[PDB]
Amino acid sequence: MKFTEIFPVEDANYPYSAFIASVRKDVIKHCTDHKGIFQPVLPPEKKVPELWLYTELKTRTSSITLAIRMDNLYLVGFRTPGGVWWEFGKDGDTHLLGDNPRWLGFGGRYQDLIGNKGLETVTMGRAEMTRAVNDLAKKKKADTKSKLVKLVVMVCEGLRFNTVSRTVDAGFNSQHGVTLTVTQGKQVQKWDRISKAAFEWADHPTAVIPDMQKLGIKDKNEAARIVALVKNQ
Ligand SMILES: Nc1ncnc2[nH]cnc12
Repeated sequence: MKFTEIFPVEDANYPYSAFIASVRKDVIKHCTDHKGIFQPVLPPEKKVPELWLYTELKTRTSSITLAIRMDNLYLVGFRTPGGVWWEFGKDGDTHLLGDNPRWLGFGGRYQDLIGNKGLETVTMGRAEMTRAVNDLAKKKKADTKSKLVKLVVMVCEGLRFNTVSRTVDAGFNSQHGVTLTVTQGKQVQKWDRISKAAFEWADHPTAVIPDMQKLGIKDKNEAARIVALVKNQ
């Protein structure tokens, strides 16, 4: 239950880099040092998550609160200014949130938000993220998918990958915005697997793992500079 330092998205005086930095520091307070594994290993998964990361994003005009589960740096939902909670999911699923919330209608996976398509297409940046927040706070009750998917890569994958927090910070104030490279996306969509190989590599640092080979990742060394935070078991 750690509340994140507010991130003034519209205020160009705050870097994207600090936001991330600040958050990981918070997150890490809860990770464990595993042998042979470079990166801090996240809290172990539980059907009902224990530790949560409440990270609010505010603009000149509005703000929303992000509900992310630590165990796997996944965005479970958000909060509108008026105190309403939207959770990824359909009627019948089980809730994890947080004060009477209203199933968003769709899950929060890439296939769900933009199936068959690659992260290289989701455009991101301070602007895009400002557009996103304001737009998502003006929500009552599907172009709020394209809005969530930006925050998903910007915030969630930014927390998970150095490779993302670097390409995003570098192009955050770009007019044309910033997008990941084909390869990055693929890699980003394989967080789960890279992580598993981080464990595999702790045991056999030598083992060649075609899945990582197939992603442009040679060894545990290369993966270490890509992923910041790892997963499980
Ligand atoms: N909603 C989400 N939050 C964090 N990471 C994700 N990867 C795919 N969907 C995600």
